[PDB]
Amino acid sequence: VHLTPEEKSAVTALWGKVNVDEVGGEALGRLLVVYPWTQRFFESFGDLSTPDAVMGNPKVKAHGKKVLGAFSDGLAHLDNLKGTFATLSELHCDKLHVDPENFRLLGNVLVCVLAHHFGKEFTPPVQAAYQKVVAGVANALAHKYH
Amino acid sequence: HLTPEEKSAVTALWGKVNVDEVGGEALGRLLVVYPWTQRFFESFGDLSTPDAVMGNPKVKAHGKKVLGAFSDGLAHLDNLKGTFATLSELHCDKLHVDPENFRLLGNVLVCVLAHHFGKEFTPPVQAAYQKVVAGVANALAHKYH
Amino acid sequence: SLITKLSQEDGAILFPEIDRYSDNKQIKALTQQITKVTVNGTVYKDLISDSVKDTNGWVSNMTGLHLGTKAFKDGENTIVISSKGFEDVTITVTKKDGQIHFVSAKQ
Amino acid sequence: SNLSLITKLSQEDGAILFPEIDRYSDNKQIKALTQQITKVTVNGTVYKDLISDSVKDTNGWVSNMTGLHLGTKAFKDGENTIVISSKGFEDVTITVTKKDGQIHFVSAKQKQ
Amino acid sequence: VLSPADKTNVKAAWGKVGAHAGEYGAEALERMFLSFPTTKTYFPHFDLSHGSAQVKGHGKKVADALTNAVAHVDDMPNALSALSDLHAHKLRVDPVNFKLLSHCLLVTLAAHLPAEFTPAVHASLDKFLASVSTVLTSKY
Amino acid sequence: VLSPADKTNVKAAWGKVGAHAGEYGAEALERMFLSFPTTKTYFPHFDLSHGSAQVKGHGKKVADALTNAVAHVDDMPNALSALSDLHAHKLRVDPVNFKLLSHCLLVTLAAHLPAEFTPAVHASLDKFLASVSTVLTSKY
Ligand code: HEM
Ligand code: HEM
Ligand code: HEM
Ligand code: HEM
Repeated sequence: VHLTPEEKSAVTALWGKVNVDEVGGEALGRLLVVYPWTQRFFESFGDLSTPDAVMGNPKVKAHGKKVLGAFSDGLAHLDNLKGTFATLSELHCDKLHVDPENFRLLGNVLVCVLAHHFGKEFTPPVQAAYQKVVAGVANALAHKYH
Repeated sequence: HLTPEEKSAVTALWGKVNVDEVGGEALGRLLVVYPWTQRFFESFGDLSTPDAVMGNPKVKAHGKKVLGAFSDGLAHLDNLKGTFATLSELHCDKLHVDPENFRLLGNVLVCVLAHHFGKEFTPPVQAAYQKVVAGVANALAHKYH
Repeated sequence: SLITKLSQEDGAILFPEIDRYSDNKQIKALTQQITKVTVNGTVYKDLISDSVKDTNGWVSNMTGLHLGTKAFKDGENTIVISSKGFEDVTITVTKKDGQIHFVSAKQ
Repeated sequence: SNLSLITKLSQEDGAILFPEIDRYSDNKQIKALTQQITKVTVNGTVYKDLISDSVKDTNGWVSNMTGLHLGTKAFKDGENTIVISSKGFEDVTITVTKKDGQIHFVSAKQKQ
Repeated sequence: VLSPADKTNVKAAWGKVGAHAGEYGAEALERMFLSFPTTKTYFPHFDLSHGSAQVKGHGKKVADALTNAVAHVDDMPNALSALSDLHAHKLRVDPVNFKLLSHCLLVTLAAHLPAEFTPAVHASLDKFLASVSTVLTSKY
Repeated sequence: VLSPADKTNVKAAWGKVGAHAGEYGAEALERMFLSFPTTKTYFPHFDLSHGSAQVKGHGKKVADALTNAVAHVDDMPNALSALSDLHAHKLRVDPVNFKLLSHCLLVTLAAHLPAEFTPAVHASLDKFLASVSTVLTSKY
């Protein structure tokens, strides 16, 4: 995945406004509510039976912070996503057995959360740059499958 | 990656493949089973029925080009990305084919092999061929990213 | 004015502008619809994806039109390309001391 | 000058339909002409492209998967003249007759 | 497939769109053409630049088709039958593209409905757009 | 959407299976576990070795549910309603896995029906297996 200088600038300007303690939890929580089969992987998290149980779950909030931190890591190394995510790819592919289609779904839920938070600021060109980012992160996480 | 036993099973079955027909059969079945793929082959003429597709000379000739590229992949299993780099750029930049269709063509090829070989196409032989066709699909999607 | 040059390969020549994936829809359709290729009167066979080295054969692929040099002779050589629903394209090339040069293309 | 491609119409509530004016036609010339329509007039009255709204009893037109729909607001008893303009195409003149609530296809013409 | 709660959510959220339907459809198409450029090959006869009348008109066609599907949520395969014939038989749209436009429609709704796009409403709208896509890919 | 020709093809091909339904269901499951090993995680307490009685047992239940779906091809959502509830609510099977089993069922049919697996029959069986998958993933 390669971003133009104008795309890289737009991505970094929006990301500086992201609340790192909430956005990851919101994206993970929405993934668990919108695609309920993903709950199969987070059974140790306890109650995920309703959208309130999911969105208020402390383990969902804390895990979503780890996930958002890995997305931030990717944003700082856009030209070497495969290397940056090598250990995480080994974890998700060899140990957890997450189908790589779910990486694409999480990336798209994150894009919906950014659109929801930023509204009109999340313009079609800003979204196009974020789509390259989330596809690159998903492809780097799926690398140990191939 | 393929184990030595998987690599051996793949090569033994592939040597029995009729290179003039199997590619046409796989392309023809892709056009019949997933008809939206016909959007890319309007220059091939009549594809209105399964008989017009399977009997079309351009479908048969194109299948030979496709099977030849799969054979090239089989000879370079450790460097599929490099082997398919120019084909990957072509399919993206010139043909605009969504990479999901590469997975569909690989699966149709697996069905053609099962159909021709029957009982010989065992579950372990198929598992080795699934690694090959997923590796070819991933190499052809590489220059999209 | 669309065919203006050629390249030399092992026992074959290549016309890059005769491109079946051209951005010019007329060049793309003409190459896709090729029905006959003749070199000095000799009919060439479409080899589909096989090598054209030292053959009376042609292949149209992503790098252009590859023609074998089996029917090539010293001096003026005439290549005629026929395409369904298009006027014939005549390519004139010269061969001297193992080198093949582009002379002209007409239609 | 006679247009052999437009030969009939169907009647709808407060509208007429030309199914052969097809933006998805297998004939590339019909498809391009329908796609590039810039002006529709009925008895001199300029019609508005309603995009996807109903043309029932309007001075409006819509080109969709069933053909070219024209509202019958500007239609009068006797001979009616429809003029269709399309970018890079010669104007298409359609003649229809209206009598006792019924609209009949008379002819379609275009230069070249 | 779509539960009574999903139908309530879709009707309430799509009712907030109202007169902005064409505007949101045009915005979703622009998001799709910029994020997934291969989708532009389906509109070779279009001026695809920002604010083009053709993209604006097509966006209104798409949003009105969706408003009609919301009104016929109890019998969507019948209401969308002719439209699904067109997309499969004439346009030959690859089924993957329906997921791309559905995602761009959801992004547009999330950007314009900050006070209503809850996790349950998001899930209902996702189910609705997937149901429309299922009908629109059923005629292959 | 399954045309009269598709229904004829599915009934003729599935009718050739006959008494081999359990055997072919077990073979399709074995093809799936070997080709797509992540699918094994859905059966943690199963003996998944070659020729295991648990795999044979499960293969016959899968094959019989497919035989029932062929008999109720005109009203499949109703016939597979309880099975849709189990896979989505209790087992939480990821919808991508239905494409994997459908592919392995097609590969098994191709391997056992040399004369019957023509391109048209292949397309009919693909449409049938996709319709079963759609029904089985409808209760999310
Ligand atoms: C593409 C986006 C993703 C990113 C960046 C990501 C990142 C992470 C990170 C940073 C961890 C912690 C690793 C550690 O403990 O060292 C993790 C764990 C995990 N991930 Fe992901 N992940 C992604 C997608 C997914 C998806 C889609 C699923 C499942 C549907 C998933 C399921 C898990 C599970 C089950 C764990 C372990 C949680 C635990 O036991 O606490 N991941 N991921
Ligand atoms: C993964 C498997 C695939 C392989 C190995 C493959 C291989 C090839 C090869 C060898 C060529 C000829 C390139 C040249 O002219 O030099 C080609 C062309 C082409 N491919 Fe593929 N291809 C694959 C999948 C697909 C799929 C799935 C589609 C579409 C649905 C597609 C559509 C085309 C088209 C439209 C052409 C050009 C045909 C023409 O103009 O004659 N390919 N491919
Ligand atoms: C939510 C899904 C969709 C809806 C509701 C929708 C709706 C529509 C409508 C209402 C029309 C006009 C039909 C007519 O003329 O009667 C149309 C046309 C068309 N659609 Fe779709 N569509 C959808 C998805 C797609 C996708 C995914 C693509 C491709 C990326 C696509 C490509 C087209 C094209 C090429 C046309 C013809 C445009 C023209 O010639 O003006 N559609 N669509
Ligand atoms: C063609 C599609 C499928 C059909 C017709 C089918 C059919 C069935 C049937 C009839 C049962 C047994 C019902 C019962 O006795 O309670 C069952 C159970 C089950 N299915 Fe499926 N199934 C399909 C796809 C899948 C897929 C794709 C997976 C996952 C990879 C899966 C995983 C399971 C599991 C884990 C059980 C429970 C096994 C047990 O512990 O007894 N199924 N299925």
